[PDB]
Amino acid sequence: IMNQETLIAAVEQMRKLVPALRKVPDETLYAWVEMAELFVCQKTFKDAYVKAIALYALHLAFLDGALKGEDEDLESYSRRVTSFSLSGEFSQTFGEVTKNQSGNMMLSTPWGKMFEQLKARRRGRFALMTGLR
Amino acid sequence: IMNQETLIAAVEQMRKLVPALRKVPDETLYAWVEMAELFVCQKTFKDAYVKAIALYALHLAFLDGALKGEDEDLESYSRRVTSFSLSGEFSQTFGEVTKNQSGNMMLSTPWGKMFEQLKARRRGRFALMTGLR
Amino acid sequence: IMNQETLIAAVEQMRKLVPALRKVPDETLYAWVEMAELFVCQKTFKDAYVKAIALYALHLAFLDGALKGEDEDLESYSRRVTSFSLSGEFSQTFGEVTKNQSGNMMLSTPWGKMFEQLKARRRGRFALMTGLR
Amino acid sequence: IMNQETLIAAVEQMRKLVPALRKVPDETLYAWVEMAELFVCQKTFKDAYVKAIALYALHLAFLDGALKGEDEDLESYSRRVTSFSLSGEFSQTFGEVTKNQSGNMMLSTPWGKMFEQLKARRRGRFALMTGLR
Amino acid sequence: IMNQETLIAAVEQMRKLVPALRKVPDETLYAWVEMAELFVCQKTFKDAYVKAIALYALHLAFLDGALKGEDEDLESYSRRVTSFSLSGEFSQTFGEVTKNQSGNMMLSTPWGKMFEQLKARRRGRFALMTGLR
Amino acid sequence: MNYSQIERMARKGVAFFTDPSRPMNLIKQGEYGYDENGFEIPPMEQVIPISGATRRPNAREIDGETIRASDILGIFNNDHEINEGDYIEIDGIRHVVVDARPVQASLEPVAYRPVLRRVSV
Amino acid sequence: MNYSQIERMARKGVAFFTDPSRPMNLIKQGEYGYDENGFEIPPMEQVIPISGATRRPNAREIDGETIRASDILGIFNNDHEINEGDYIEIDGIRHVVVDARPVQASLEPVAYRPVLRRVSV
Repeated sequence: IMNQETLIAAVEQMRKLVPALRKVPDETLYAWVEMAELFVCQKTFKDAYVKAIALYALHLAFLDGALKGEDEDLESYSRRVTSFSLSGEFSQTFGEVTKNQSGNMMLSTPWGKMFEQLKARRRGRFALMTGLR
Repeated sequence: IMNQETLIAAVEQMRKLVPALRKVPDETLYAWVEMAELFVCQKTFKDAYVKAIALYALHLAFLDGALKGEDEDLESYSRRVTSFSLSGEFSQTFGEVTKNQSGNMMLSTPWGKMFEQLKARRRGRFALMTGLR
Repeated sequence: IMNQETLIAAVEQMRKLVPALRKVPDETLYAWVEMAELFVCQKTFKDAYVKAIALYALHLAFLDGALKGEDEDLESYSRRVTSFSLSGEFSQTFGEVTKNQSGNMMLSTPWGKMFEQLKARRRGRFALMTGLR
Repeated sequence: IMNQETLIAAVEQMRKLVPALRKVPDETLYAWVEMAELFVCQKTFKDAYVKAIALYALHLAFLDGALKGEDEDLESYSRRVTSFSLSGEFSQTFGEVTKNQSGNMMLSTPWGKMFEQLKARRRGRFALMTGLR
Repeated sequence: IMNQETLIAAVEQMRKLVPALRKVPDETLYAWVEMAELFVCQKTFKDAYVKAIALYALHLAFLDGALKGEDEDLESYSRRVTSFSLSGEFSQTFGEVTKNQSGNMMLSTPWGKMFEQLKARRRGRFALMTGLR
Repeated sequence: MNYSQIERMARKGVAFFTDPSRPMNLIKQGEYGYDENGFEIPPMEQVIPISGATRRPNAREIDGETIRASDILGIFNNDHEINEGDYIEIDGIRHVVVDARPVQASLEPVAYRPVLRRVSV
Repeated sequence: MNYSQIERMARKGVAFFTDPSRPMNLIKQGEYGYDENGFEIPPMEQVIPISGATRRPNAREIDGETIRASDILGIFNNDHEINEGDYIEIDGIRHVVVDARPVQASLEPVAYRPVLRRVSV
């Protein structure tokens, strides 16, 4: 299991970076951090492990509205609500924030773009391999 | 599947990721997970097998709407409703959440993208082979 | 004739996977399963024959609204209803779920995509042939 | 056609697939099936001949609307109605169900696609020949 | 002159295939059949001459609304009516059934497509020629 | 323009927004006449079934006496022609056809849109 | 056309624009009857819970006497059918259902849109 104090620091950093997460129960955030631990590599950026693991967890949480409320009804995970309006009280219309152009799934949220910039600076986005003989 | 506690762990992980499944009948989730187990490889992950099963089941249950529950007619499986209004009391409009022009069938839901990333990190998305003898 | 117990298991699996089929008389489901038997190959995936035959039957049933009600009027098999509305009571607008991009007829419903994934994993989508001499 | 019980079986299969034909006069179905028999090969299938006849007849009766019954005028065979409203009582809008940009004339209805798949499985969609002597 | 009994059979087959033609006087149908006789070749498909000559006559009759009523006003043969509406009684909107993509004039009505399929099966759509020496 | 096509369209439209479980009847009482002193009743009921659609419910208010009445509007078919003084038996409740209002631009109207008020008060 | 799908859509729409913290009850007092001299009261209250949505507030003006009353409109569900003389307990305030106004094209209406006026004056 990943170190408990590091998990506490990562969750607390996530809370300070996005203040709206202060109302979410800690078990769900712990589960999201543990899931995001499977992708983040340790020895690449050992100095700043907590910041980037928090960034990647935040990117996972806000990918396509993966994180909903506890009492959120089903069937909203596959269909979105474009607009609604009451008779003579109020009306509202929504839309998508940005539009992707590369199909990388990583340049889809600001946190993912921050994580890619950090990865490119610290180690790089390259991969060169040769056989073992 | 080979035994029971892995099924329990997979269902618990799915409910932990999406709290909205705490109300779904248990047998339906059992059927969905044991049918989604057919596509995942145990030897590949061998450490996060339950996480992979949960992610693949969640992705498979949310492609175009399949886990619709009971009392939903048969026309809902062939066409989608985009608008509905009731006299001059209220109105509502729906729409698609994700565009999948790539056509991979795995980049259609966030769970599928996360599963692809996990598979790429663990083993890889390649298949290089040569003929025997 | 295909084995009776296997047909019973396939129909029951179809019922559990889509609960809305519990209200359909058994003879129509039997006819659909028997029709779908002509396409599914036996020795390819003998271990999981029932699951994939049920998947293919489900794909056939929901291809383009092939399965309608017993009392459904004619002329609706060639023309679809985009929208309707009563004077001051309600209104509704429909639409197509997804849009194909390959013309394979198999990547048109989620069940067909599941079946193609299973076929690719178990045996493969390839076909190499040579003459007999 | 060669004898009668095959005609009875074909008509029964068509009615079993689409229950809406239980009300159509029998002679019209006889004419349609005996005219659609001209395109199907008995030597090719030789085991599911009745199924192929039923599928081809169903596809041929539903291309653009041909089995319209009696009392339908002659303008209905050249133009289609897209909207109709009655004062301020109700309104309705229609539309095309399938797009067939390929232009095969067989990928226009689900029955045609199923027949093509069955033919490909049984014999194949190829025609490779060489000159005699 | 083409054989009288064959003409009677062709007209009667046209009547049974499209029941709405039962209200048309026989002289106009005779004229249309005689006109369509000039295109259909005899020795190609001598067994099924009546069916295909009826199909070709039906294709000619419904090409672009060539066959109108006896009292239909002029100026409607060059201009079509898209829509009409009375003040507060009813309204209607029309449209074209399908859209051509090849400019063959034969893949424009379902009957023409049936005739092309029959011609391709019975003889073929090919034409190979060489000089006479 | 052809009115038979309009008739078919109206019939299908009426058959669309209808429920085949609401009991609806129709009364055509008629052929009255007084005696040599003035005592006689019309001996005709002529109850026949009918189906259709209803819309726009409305409530009746007279004096604040809490009578709790209601009236609606309906859409029907061309057969069994409606008149200006007929009764409609909607779900066991009688209504009087105050207005016929055929949707007419020709003879033999394609459909009717009567206005119904609850009988008595 | 299918009315069950319309029922599901209406139920979800009503459940959308609703707040699950407003106490709403419903009263179905009935089965009255007078004594052999004319002294008796209806011994029924039949209070049951209910939920829904409200819209279009309106104020009551009678004579300039500063009574400060108000009345609203509501949208409700199909269960616990509303009648023409029932009471609605909205946030501890009684309203009388003057008009039922079901959204009906078939039997067993999918929803109701009653018109409520504050009780007393």
